[PDB]
Amino acid sequence: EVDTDDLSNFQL
Amino acid sequence: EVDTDDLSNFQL
Amino acid sequence: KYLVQNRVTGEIYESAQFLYILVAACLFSNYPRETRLQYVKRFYDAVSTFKISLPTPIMSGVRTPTRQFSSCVLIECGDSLDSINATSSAIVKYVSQRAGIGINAGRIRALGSPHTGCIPFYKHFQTAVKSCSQGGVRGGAATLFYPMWHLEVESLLVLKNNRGVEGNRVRHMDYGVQINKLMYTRLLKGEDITLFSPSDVPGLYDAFFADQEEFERLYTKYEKDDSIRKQRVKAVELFSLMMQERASTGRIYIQNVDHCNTHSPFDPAIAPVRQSNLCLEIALPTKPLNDVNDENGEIALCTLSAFNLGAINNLDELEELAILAVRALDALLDYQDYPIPAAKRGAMGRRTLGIGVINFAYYLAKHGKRYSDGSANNLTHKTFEAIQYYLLKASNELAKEQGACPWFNETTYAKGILPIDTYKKDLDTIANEPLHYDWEALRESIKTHGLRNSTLSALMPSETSSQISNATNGIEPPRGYVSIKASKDGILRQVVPDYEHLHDAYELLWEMPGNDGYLQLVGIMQKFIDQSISANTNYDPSRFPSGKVPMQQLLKDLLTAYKFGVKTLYFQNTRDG
Amino acid sequence: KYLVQNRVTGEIYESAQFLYILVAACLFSNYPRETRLQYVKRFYDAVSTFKISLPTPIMSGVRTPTRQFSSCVLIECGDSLDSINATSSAIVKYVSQRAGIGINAGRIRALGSPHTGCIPFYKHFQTAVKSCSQGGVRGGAATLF
Amino acid sequence: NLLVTKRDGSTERINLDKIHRVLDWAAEGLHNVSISQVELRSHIQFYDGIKTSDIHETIIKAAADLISRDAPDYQYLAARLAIFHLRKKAYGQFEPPALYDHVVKMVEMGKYDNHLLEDYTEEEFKQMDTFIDHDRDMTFSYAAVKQLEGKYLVQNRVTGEIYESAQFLYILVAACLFSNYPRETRLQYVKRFYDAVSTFKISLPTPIMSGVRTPTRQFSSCVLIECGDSLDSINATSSAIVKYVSQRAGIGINAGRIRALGSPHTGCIPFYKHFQTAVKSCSQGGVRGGAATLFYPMWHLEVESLLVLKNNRGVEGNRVRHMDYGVQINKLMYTRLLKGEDITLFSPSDVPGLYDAFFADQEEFERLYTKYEKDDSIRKQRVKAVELFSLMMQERASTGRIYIQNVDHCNTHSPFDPAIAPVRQSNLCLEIALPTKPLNDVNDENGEIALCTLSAFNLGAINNLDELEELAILAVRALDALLDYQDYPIPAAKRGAMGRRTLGIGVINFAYYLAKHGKRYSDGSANNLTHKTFEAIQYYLLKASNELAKEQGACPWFNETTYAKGILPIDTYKKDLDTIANEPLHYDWEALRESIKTHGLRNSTLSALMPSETSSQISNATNGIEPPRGYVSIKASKDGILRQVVPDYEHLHDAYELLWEMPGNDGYLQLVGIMQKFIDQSISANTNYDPSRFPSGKVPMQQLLKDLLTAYKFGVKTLYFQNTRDG
Repeated sequence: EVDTDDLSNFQL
Repeated sequence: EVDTDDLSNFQL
Repeated sequence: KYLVQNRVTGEIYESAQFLYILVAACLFSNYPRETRLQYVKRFYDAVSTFKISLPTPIMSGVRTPTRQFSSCVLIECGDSLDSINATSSAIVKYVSQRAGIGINAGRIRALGSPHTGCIPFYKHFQTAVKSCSQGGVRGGAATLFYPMWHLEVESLLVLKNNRGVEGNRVRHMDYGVQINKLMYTRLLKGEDITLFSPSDVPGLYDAFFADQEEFERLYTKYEKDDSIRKQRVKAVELFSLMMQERASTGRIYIQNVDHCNTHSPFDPAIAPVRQSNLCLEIALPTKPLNDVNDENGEIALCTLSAFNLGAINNLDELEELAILAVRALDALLDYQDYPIPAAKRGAMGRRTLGIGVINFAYYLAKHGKRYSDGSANNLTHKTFEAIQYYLLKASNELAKEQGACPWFNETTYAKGILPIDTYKKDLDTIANEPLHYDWEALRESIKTHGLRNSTLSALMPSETSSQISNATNGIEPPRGYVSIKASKDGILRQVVPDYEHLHDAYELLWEMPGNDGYLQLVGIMQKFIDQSISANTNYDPSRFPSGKVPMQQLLKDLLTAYKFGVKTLYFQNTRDG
Repeated sequence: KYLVQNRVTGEIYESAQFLYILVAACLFSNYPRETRLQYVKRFYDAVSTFKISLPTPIMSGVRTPTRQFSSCVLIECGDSLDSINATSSAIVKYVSQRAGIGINAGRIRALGSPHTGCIPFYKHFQTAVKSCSQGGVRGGAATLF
Repeated sequence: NLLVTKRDGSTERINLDKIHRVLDWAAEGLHNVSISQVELRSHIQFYDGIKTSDIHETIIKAAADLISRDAPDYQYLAARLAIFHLRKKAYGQFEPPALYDHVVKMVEMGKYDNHLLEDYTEEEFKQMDTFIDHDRDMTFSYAAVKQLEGKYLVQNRVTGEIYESAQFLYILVAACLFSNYPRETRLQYVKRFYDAVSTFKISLPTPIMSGVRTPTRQFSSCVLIECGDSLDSINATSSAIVKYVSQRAGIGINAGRIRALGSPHTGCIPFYKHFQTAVKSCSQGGVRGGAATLFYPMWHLEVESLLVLKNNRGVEGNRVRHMDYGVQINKLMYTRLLKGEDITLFSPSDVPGLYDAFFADQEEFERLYTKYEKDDSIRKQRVKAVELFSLMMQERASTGRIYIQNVDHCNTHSPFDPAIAPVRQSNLCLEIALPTKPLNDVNDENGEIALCTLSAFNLGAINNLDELEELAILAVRALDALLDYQDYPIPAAKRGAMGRRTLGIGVINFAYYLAKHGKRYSDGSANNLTHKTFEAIQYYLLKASNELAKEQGACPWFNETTYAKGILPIDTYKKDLDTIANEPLHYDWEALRESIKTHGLRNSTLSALMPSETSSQISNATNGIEPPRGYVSIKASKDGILRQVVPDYEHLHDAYELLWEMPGNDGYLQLVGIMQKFIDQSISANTNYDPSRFPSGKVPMQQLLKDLLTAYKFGVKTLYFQNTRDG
């Protein structure tokens, strides 16, 4: 199971 | 599984 | 299991010292007044101080009103319903006394012989062995024997296999595969083994035990003669089957029938040895029975004892210990009763003893040797020369005093042939201790007055005898330093003798790199031992690639055993995890 | 299962009427000369015309060199190892002739009696009954009481 | 007493002291070994009239069994005893024959290729024999010898006899590869290479080591084949796969172009299954040997079926279990995941120009992609980017072999102009990244099949970074020579080879090197040294290739490289790398840049970091860039358990960071990203997880995805196995 909320913070 | 080739070397 | 006690109420009536003194007093109850209390005192001392051990029936029974003290019998079955019945009957009578059974059953003719064959009868021998047990499953054990070349052998070898059909399996007895030189040679020469029903090959079965030369002749003939029903199998395949069932069950045993007869106290031509007992240390003559009471059967029994090698201060103590031990056992032979007349005959005819050792590993530890490295070969040689000599000596002067056993004349001993004349030669390549005693003075004395006893020495396993003396079990190295059993009083722990000073001196079973050292020691023991030795092979899977023991290895150790003249091979142990 | 025949090769040697006449001739072989062929004739007739039937061993065997014709026995077992053995031995001998067995075994004392009880011995009577059978499973039957 | 069966039949008294003397010789120089221990162990196994061969393998094995981390030199005792045996087995004495004499016999027997005698004169051999040091056979570790004896040394496979010894293998490998050189330099190059290999500075792939100098001309260990969307191509691919797995090549199959189920028909999976039987056609009982990794884009319409292709519980038509998979991914897709949005699935056949752009031009991909999503005449399927990723991540996790290719990183940071010669797939183990063209038919002269010509520097055998110059000359030259030496079953293979002369040279022993410079994987403590080390490798490599172009001409298609355009690895690497290391470049990339533009490169690619298994056991070295799982490593063999202790365990046990003591994956991934900066192709990079390090023993999807992201952020091209400890 995943939290997309902190995911988004990431810089590619 | 067996090797009969060295077997034969044996002295009884 | 020793002390006289009420089994219902649970009260205990004696204490150990009385057990000992009273065991001694009964066994020597017959002696002349002059020597009697002198012999009693001396034996009591040997036993109370653990120099000599005795079998459980003897220790719990002698001095009580019973006259049954038997712990194992050998019965040979002829190829007839009369004999089959007789055997079965004799088995019932014996397992009912909780004797361990050794059944030679190889004479029974094969399936299809002019009919239904071995297995249905084996099954019958099994219910017999189980007739006075538990819920029909627990207590009373038997080892049943057949030659390797028996026509049915491929069915027989898998008799203990889990996955079979019901008629295919006779799972609650152990088996002893009988093997001679010729067969091995077929394996090494990568050739065939021929399977014959005994009934179809006159004189072959007999010769198998008594005369190898003749076996080789009759064998090669019958293979050729193709009027005779036969079956050929690949010697590798056949051996592999035997080796893997042995491996998986831990209890398909091996008897080298040539070694049991060329290196026997019996003239193979008169009184061959063609089987063993339940644990493969007993090697004595047997005759089939016509009927339970056939006065011409021979049932061999095991009269057992042991020297505590750890309690002797040095090897010469074994002289008076050997006098005590042999005498007490000989006296018991007359004291006890015989359910079956064929039993009585063997006992009275040949007065056969099996005295062995306990505490061997401890002894080895404290002389700073080990099993695995060869470091003990010589000390072993010295120790067993000492045992056999002192034993034979004790029996010799007993014959002087009381007459050789009735059938002493069927011994190689009567012919001046000694253990030291007929042992397997390759033994010279692995030890070189000189004999320290005068085997020639003894030789001559034997020829002159004979032996009171036809056999004197056998190396049995012990479990109970050795716990009571706090000793390692017979010739076995200990699995670990502390050993555990269950009981309904909690866990019973026992630490190895002198662990404090000897922990690094022991070679615990599983630290032996392999089996060779041990087998060499067993071969060296065999040199002097009249009967046989409960020898084990062990394997730790975690010591081999991918955890599996290779058939190559299993077979090399089988070969090593034979090469060093090893008579029987008992359990194969396989560590787990 | 009646006609004399080679069991290997499979050839048949007699025909039913001879079986019948010869069964009769053997069974009445002892009679006085006066009545004998008169009894033989009469029995042959009763059997060839199905008035009387006879058990298979009798029909297949009588007139051949065998002297075993038994199809069932009753054996009573006493409460002793001697008897237990004896019974067992007698069972072997009989199932070996393909007799059907009847075993009275009720006298054997119970588990716990001053010991291991009936069942281990029954099991033994069973291997006995099965000793000359098939693959140790098929043929030779018994009823135990 | 005791007798002994001699080599043929004769029987002498057991010479106990000959044995002992051999052991004392073998134990010479070593430490912590007991000779008597070995003797007691092996003597007890001797029987009257035992074969002479058996006396040997017994003492050998007795030594082998004592190999431990407390007594590492048992691996050397065993080695030397084994070496001595193998000498007598091949030569009937320890003393090997002269080179010439040996080679001559060997051609008589048809075990060496007789062009060796053709290309060199008798004192050309006489000379090379003075190059040889048969004493170096003493430097091998027991595991290494078992490898040599198992799969390098020329030997009869039936009878089992061994014909050469390791030094000849080395000298003769060198002599063949340099057989073409001008007389002036030739024995000078031969001597030098022999030295580099006999002293473990350079490793070479197994086919090359076992084959070169024998009559074969096949030495290939892996190929890449791209499959077009046609039965002709499907067939062709399949045919090419058969031919290659039949040579035991590892296969890389790009299969993403094949159109989806329902397209105007039965779709991918039945064809994959076919590629699988192809890959398995010359294997075992149809199951064991010959492996392949097959590739597709993430957005392929069938992708949800494809990702579960290795799943245990499925139906038969649902599963193609005996190949690995490489999911191809670009920036856009990740962005959909983080932005918590949708991913659209399209059959390739239904979206012109999209597939192409996926690899060659992200900007255009983004355009064509957003368009087609909107255009709703086009067959599509939408999926939740989290869901889709999760599926991929969990199959990767459960099977350990669903791989990831970042197709943007393989093309923006490539030696190839993506617009001319895109990289659109990898090989079996994800270190190879080179251009491929579909085939019309097995013999289509316009296909391109990429193959991997491999080698490696032993970072543990170099005394310092500048040794890599002459090592890089040796290595690049020998590989370039092999390119011409070997043959090509398929013409499309030949074209790639001859067109772009592509090399993949990498490293072994990295962890050991790191240990001995007192760094670790997990803490960042190595980022700079790594940066320094791989700048050194790439520079010296490119330099070696540069002067080879001067000497022999740039590769035919050098013009499709970014290299031809003066673009260098150091110009196009992923930027965030600046945030994790800061070693300055120590070499003159600008002098080199200019030299490249002028004379070109002999080779289009020079560097790839492969895994090694066999190469590194032979040098007693840690495997490529991997940290060791433990200090002693075990294999089965039908000679017992082979143990090998890590290099210099005695002095380095605390300096190693064993695989499972790494707190997580970041340090490692940073080092891989930093490596990637200079590496032409790609790196077999792993992710590892120890469940016992997470709550209730389960690795959370959050974590799996963060590491996937970290990988991308640092410009990581591919991702190979995921390891999961057990217990």
